[PDB]
Amino acid sequence: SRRYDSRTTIFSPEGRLYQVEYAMEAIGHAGTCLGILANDGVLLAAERRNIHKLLDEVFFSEKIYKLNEDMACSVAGITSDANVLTNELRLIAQRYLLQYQEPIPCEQLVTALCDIKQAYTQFGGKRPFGVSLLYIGWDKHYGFQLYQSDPSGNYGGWKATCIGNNSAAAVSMLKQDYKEGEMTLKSALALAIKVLNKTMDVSKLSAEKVEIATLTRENGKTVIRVLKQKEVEQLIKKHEEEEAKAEREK
Amino acid sequence: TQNPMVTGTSVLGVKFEGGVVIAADMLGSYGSLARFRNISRIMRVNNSTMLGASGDYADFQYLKQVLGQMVIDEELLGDGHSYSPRAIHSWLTRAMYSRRSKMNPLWNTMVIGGYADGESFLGYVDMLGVAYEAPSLATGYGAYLAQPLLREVLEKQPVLSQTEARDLVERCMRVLYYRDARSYNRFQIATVTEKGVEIEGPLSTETNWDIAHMI
Amino acid sequence: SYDRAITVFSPDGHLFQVEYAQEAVKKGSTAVGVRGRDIVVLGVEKKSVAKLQDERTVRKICALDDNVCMAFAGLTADARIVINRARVECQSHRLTVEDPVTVEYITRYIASLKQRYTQSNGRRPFGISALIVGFDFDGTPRLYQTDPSGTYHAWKANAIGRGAKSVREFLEKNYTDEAIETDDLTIKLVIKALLEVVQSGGKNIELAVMRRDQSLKILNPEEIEKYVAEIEKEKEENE
Amino acid sequence: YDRGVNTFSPEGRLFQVEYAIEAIKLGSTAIGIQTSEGVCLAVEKRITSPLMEPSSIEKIVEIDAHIGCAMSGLIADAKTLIDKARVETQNHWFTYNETMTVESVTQAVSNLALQFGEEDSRPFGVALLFGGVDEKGPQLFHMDPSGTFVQCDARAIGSASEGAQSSLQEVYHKSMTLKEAIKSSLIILKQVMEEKLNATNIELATVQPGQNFHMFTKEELEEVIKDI
Amino acid sequence: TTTLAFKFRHGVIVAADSRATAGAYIASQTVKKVIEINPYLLGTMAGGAADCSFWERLLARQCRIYELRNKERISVAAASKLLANMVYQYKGMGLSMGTMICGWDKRGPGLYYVDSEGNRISGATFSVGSGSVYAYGVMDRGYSYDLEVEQAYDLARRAIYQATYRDAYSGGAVNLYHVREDGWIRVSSDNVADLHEKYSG
Amino acid sequence: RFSPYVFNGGTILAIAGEDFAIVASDTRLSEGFSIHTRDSPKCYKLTDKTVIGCSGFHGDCLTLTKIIEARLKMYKHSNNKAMTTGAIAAMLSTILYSRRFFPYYVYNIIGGLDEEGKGAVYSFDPVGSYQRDSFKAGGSASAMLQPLLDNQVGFKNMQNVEHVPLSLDRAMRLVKDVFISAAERDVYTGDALRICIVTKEGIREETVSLRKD
Amino acid sequence: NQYDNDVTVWSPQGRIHQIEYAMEAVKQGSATVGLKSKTHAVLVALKRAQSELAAHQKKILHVDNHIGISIAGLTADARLLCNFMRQECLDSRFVFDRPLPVSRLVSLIGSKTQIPTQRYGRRPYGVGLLIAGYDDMGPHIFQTCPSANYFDCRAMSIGARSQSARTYLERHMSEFMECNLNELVKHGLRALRETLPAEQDLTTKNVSIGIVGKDLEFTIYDDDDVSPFLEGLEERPQ
Amino acid sequence: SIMSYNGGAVMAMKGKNCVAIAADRRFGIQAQMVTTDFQKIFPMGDRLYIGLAGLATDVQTVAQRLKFRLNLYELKEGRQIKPYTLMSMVANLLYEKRFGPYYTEPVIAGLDPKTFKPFICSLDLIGCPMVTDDFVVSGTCAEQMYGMCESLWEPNMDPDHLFETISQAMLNAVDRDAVSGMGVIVHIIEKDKITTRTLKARMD
Amino acid sequence: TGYDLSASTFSPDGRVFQVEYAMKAVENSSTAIGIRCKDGVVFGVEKLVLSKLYEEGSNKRLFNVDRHVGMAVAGLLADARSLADIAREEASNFRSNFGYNIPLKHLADRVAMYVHAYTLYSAVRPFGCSFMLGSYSVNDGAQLYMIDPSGVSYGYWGCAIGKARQAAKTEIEKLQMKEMTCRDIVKEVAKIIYIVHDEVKDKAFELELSWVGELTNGRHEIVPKDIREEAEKYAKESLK
Repeated sequence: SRRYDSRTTIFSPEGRLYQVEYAMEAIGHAGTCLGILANDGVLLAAERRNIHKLLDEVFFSEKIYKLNEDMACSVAGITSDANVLTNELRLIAQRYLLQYQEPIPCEQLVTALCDIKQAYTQFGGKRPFGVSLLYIGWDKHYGFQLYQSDPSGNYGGWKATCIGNNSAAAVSMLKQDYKEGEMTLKSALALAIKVLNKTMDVSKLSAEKVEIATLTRENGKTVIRVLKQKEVEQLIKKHEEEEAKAEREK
Repeated sequence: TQNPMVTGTSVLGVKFEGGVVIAADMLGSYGSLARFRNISRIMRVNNSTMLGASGDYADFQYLKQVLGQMVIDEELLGDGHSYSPRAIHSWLTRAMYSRRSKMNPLWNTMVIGGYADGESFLGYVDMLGVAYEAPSLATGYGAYLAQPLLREVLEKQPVLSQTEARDLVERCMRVLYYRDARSYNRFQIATVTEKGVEIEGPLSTETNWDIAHMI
Repeated sequence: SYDRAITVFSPDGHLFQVEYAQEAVKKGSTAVGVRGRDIVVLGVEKKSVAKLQDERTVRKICALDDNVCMAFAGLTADARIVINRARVECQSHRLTVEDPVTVEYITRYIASLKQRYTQSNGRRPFGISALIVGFDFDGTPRLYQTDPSGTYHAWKANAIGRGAKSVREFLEKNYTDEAIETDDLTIKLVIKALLEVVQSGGKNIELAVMRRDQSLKILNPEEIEKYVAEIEKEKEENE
Repeated sequence: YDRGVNTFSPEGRLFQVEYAIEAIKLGSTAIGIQTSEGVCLAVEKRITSPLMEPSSIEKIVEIDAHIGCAMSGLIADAKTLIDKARVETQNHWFTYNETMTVESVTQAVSNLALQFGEEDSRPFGVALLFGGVDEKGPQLFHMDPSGTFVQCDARAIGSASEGAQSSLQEVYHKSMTLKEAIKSSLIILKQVMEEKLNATNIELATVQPGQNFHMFTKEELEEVIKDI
Repeated sequence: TTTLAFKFRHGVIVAADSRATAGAYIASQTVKKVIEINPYLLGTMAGGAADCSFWERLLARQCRIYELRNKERISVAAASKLLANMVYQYKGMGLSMGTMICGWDKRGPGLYYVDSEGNRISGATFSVGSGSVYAYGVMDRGYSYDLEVEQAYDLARRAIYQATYRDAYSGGAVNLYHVREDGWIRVSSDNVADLHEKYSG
Repeated sequence: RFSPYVFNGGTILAIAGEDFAIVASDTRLSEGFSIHTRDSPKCYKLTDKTVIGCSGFHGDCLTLTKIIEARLKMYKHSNNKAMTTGAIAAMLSTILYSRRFFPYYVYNIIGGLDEEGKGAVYSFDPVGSYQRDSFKAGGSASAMLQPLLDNQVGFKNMQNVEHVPLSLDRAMRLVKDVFISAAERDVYTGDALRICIVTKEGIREETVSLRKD
Repeated sequence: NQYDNDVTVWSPQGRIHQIEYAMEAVKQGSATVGLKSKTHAVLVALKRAQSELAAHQKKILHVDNHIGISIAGLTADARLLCNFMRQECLDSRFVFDRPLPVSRLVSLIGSKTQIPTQRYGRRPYGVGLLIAGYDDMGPHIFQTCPSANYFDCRAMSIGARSQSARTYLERHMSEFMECNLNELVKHGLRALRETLPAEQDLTTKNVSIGIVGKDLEFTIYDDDDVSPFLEGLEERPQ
Repeated sequence: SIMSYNGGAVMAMKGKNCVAIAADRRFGIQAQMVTTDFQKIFPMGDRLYIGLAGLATDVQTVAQRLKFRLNLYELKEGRQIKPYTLMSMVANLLYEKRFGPYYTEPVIAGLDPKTFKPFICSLDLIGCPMVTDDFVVSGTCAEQMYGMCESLWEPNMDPDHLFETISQAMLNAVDRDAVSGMGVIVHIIEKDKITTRTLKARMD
Repeated sequence: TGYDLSASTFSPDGRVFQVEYAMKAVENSSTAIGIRCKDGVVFGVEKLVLSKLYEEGSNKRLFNVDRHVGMAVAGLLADARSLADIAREEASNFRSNFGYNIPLKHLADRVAMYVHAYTLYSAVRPFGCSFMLGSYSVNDGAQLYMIDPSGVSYGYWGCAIGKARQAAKTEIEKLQMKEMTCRDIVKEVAKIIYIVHDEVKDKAFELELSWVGELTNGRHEIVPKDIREEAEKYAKESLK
């Protein structure tokens, strides 16, 4: 019985631990999600993977999950492990609301989940979750926020982050084109279509290959809007009109 | 047991020179009704000890079951050891006290007779866990009626023969037939000696009714 | 219930999982702390900023009470659950014995939490070290540290993390009595110490002072720019 | 490749009980001497750094008013056994209204020392000395990671154990006094430690029949050093 | 049963009687109702004699474990708070306990009052028992913060004497302690029949 | 319905001396209006220097005695010496309190010698509070015996009477007389008087007859 | 060898090695010898020490007024069964109010120690109990083993270098059922001088004798009261 | 009794293509008011309300456990809840405390979301649902409210006359009750808008 | 290899070796035979005298389960009396629940399922014992069952377990047990265990016999001394 155990919890003699680094190796492939904010609003741009010609395209989204009444998350990695984490922090926000009668701040929802995710890396003799995921949202203490989780269990606030297959190619270009607090939610939409033009090897940016959802603050609404496939392609060609002018004039 | 349904009545017991004699009737009452008229209220434990009981009869069949197993499993060890009568008296005392402490008693009152290693043994066991030893015992209304007849012989004459004791029990069983509404004219006498345990059959008494012609 | 002995003895008497965890500490970022006679000063280095992230979510100096600060190194996932269990204990002390928690008491809670956790079934040990700094009642400033095996241990100056042997060898040739003369003079010891480490040329350092009556006070990168100017200016003229 | 934690040797002893005996050869050395006048009991500190505060570490710690202790090997898991010994003496005082003797403290700890397994996880890597004065006079005991305790007269425990035990059999006799048993132990510690002996590298504690457990400090300690 | 305690400039004075009854029958005349927790703490016995004897012996166990771990003595505020929490777990089950906790502390004198119901209050004067209301009347007249030592001895001694005179369940002898800086000191123990000849003339 | 208690009577008496301790009790077991036996003492020998008396509900007196005799063996197997008299009294206070919410209906008096060879008497309540006294009387006739020993032993309420300590000889006839007065007016006080005397050399016993109503 | 790691795994020959390795632990402890007459049961032990200033490790323990044992093996497992041993004697005395019979005690030990020899990750108890006591049938000498197989015997010896002690007992056991306590003991003392090197034997500080007797409660003799028994022995022939 | 410890009254009434709900405003303890703005009608999505009456603890407790289970329903599924489905949800919630029951009696009123059809029902304190077509009432002054609605209800009523009927039903029945009053709030919902009015009642 | 460590793994040809290894431990125990007569069952165990120091009557390989049921074992003795405890405990729960003495077709069924339950898991090992059960009833006659370490039970007119198993049951079928009463059987049980275990391997040995039937009034007990001395008088007539 101790001959069949795989010991998914112990250290390695070099100090690190192997089991989550293999999971953070699997988080490299299989998906692309990114977020950006500088002003009123925050967006999630995700790239669809299964683009086969026989699917129904239902459930209002594919990788976007509405968590609270005023925050949502984009996910990446093992999709079966993703569904269990989503409906786990979905009722953390409700048992907060049951206890305090107030919507949950966006930061301490992330810390609650990342303590559950950390415990599997630490005891129990258990496979960890191969899931990293973003967080957008709004609260009255700091406004629009943007977070990133890791399978190790540590989080962080950000302004622009991708966890794609060429995420390191995207982050090196995000910190070449930005402005702190002045990118409104049209330049951010224009910058989002430019970044995933690069990191997607499939060229020409088919409007069904991506998903974009925005979170804008209306007075007592905090409207989370998954924008439809009729206004994506006009935003695609708007990138395509200026790039022919910017190349030829240089 | 909260309420005793089918009950017994008084049980007698007295030592003599080399053995103990115990008698009790063969009736199980139910309130004021005599339903079961052929039950036996004396159990012969293995060879040198012997038990009778009063109180609730369904609880007596339970202890008849448990003590029956504690003797069977010992004798197939081949140890050369058996339980003395006071070892059973010590066991049965702990069984009463550990069960009233859970507020769920056994509605019984038991008399343990025994003859081991040349000497007689006679022990009392109460429902509440009160236990002692005496050269003569009686339960129920026998503590009021037959018990004074036992002590006045034993204080004037400390030791008794076997024939004197068996005569003296049958006089006390006659008294309980007259002055007790829960008695019955059919009893049995059990006796330990060095030879073993012997239980006699359904004996009967001889009553006198000559004062009924006195107006 | 996963019942398996993780930490076992070696054939020469070591605990391998304990000393493997001490190498996870040996590649976390450097944290340095000294104490003055009136104001303590501790400050991490190697902030490693990427200018696209929130600067407050990456902090490693946190407070357990008003009087007790805490810095750490190692892996940050196991750190912030030791902190959240220590915040509960130092709060439940106030429901008991009425005075606030002494700085020595809270390190015995952390080290005993960290030891018995290298003793249980099916648990790898923690991979962090700590610096607990506090000025207790009657105004006695002192500090401690915590080995991952769970040995609490007081100091006058210390440094953990990646590049801790060079900094500790730097402080022994540098910790005089007059180096803790002024409050602005003890800070010039720390900024000279972390500059003698992984580079951190005023852009990767974050000191945090405590003047024995306030809370923690992070100076923004303007006085650190002011201090690193004069720390080099004295080195500019003497040599 | 991997045995359990509960496996006998072909030679028959165990593995990890025998491994824990090797672990106490890395701790600091410690010397205790039983004398009819009282029990003296000393240790070194093994100061690593000049910046280290010296008094924060300790090896002598008391269990009761009349029982002291001394630890070696690992230190972090010694604090578990000390706390079990403190609670055990208070439960004995609570129910019997007297002081638990020095021997019956030790077997209360030694029954705890071998209880690891895979139900209800490793042996303790410490070694202890117990100095105390019960009603049979002054006593001195020494337990093991294996759970074996025996009364000694002059026991030396630590990394310099067998070097000190040879030099301790030649100076001890049954009619010592406490003033010279203290001086006899510091000569042995002066030979075996690395650094030079001063009032900070070591500490002592004695228990007498008259007074309670007393631990020396840096004022009354260095008179024995200068008059060594 | 009558106990009292009051603090003043020179420490705390504790006094009690010694009669323990059983219905109308008197069990004993020599019951020491001020038990000695430590060399630096004192506790009284009021209500259930066995319940005050147990839980304050159990407190003395707990304060000793605190001293070995922390290397200083416990405060008077912390000691009563431990006793208030242990008793609360048996609330409603029928414990009788009305003790008081006395002792010098780092903040000066300490005098707290702990009930079996969960009351934990501070104060300057207290009087607990069946004849406690007889003790309050004479004690409120002669109380001052600036009493002398020999004057405060006479106040607490005569105050018990008036309570045993009216109450039927109070009597025996008058025990008297004094909590000082270093620790408590036993003052005296006078019989009431000797005080009757003293206080008459 | 089923009441778990009954009163079996009994009366015990202990006197602490200068180098002795005398413990006496009657030998009658009886509940209700009847008599169970005329021979059932209460003198229980714990050690050679400690005798306990147990009066009250007899089913609890049988149980409590056997609990104590086990724990005296557990002390010796764990401490290599017998218990002293003061250690027994501190132990039994915890045993009685352990069933605080379903108590024993037992009155207990422990007599015996201390470490210095002096008498010691510890009297208990059914919950487990105690103190050390010179003489106590427990049981049914405790209201009759306690005022008499205040006059004779305590020398109370007397004037111009010298204070001589009680000898062994005076304490024997003082005990024998006070049960004869108690057997007249109490219906529970029995027939034989078992007197156990603890000295520095062992335990002597003596049985004195009474009236047998 | 892969068949030599856990108690569960059988060998291809049918011999579990983890039981056989616990037999090596009882061969490491010092020797002790038990024997009986018609009316007495005597067990004699041989103490060891580490240095000349440390005390000697005692081996003979008092279980009840009519039962005593002698240990060989690691002492922490011995106290784990001894506390079980005391507990099973006094609760039978609590319930039945009688001394528990010796042959019925050991059957509880054999059931107690057989359980960890069949589970997973459970060691056997390495201990070597020799048991001497009284039933109503007179004296009894029993031995146990870590294989949970107890033996009824009339004279045995276990510990390090015990085979030489058994050869002495086989050629003298015709005399044991007659003699009184005086030369019954110094028959057993002549067994312990057989199991020693040829220079030191019995210097009144390494030997302990226990007797349970037909009118005698079980009594342990240590290092001062041994001296009446230990005198009267001849010199070792050489 | 227990229901009369705080008082309360909730009425719902069905109209043509609309449904109105009304309740009182008093919060008090057995004789004594405390405040006159105690909420007893809670929103459960658009065009669907619930009214609670009974013990003032369980009014605030059940309305938070029910909101807890409702948000998890409308996020696990992609739609709003039907009016009939919520009736089965509340009846599950009360019946779990079969022997520890909440002392409240809910009243549910709302429009069906797809085909805009009204719906009213009421439940006892252990969850026996009863759907009607005219009116449901709950609270302490129940018998006064039956004399109003049996004499004033009409089958097909525009939202103007529906408001006038439920106002005169509440202002006269609550005025006859002692422990209910201090103001009446009236919600009247329909498929296009929603209307909340407060009536001028006796503060007596 | 590696297919024979746990009892939870089949071989690549489909058999469990941990059961077969535990069967091999039975052929180091000596010999226990038992045959049933016309009106009873007679057990027989030849018992090795290992050394002179042991006592006559030690460590009996022949148990007593119920008042009428007997057990004779061969294997690892610590596991033998462990099975004897649960079989003794199983017969107690039958009487306490169903009121009467347990029959043998049910008793050997309940024990063998308990033995079978340790050949399924990696957490436990199989038992190292084979044993026999025999009894007599007035409504059922005599019964004789036998249980291997795998958990398989059958009925027998006579069986044998130990080292020389085939060499013992060779001579059992020479007898005619269908008609003999259990008096002539006792001489014939002892004779066939004298021709086995030559004096080369063993120095001396001990006869141990058992006995049940209506001549014993249904109770199980040992033979008297005088009857087994007749069988030991019937010892040295097998040299012709």
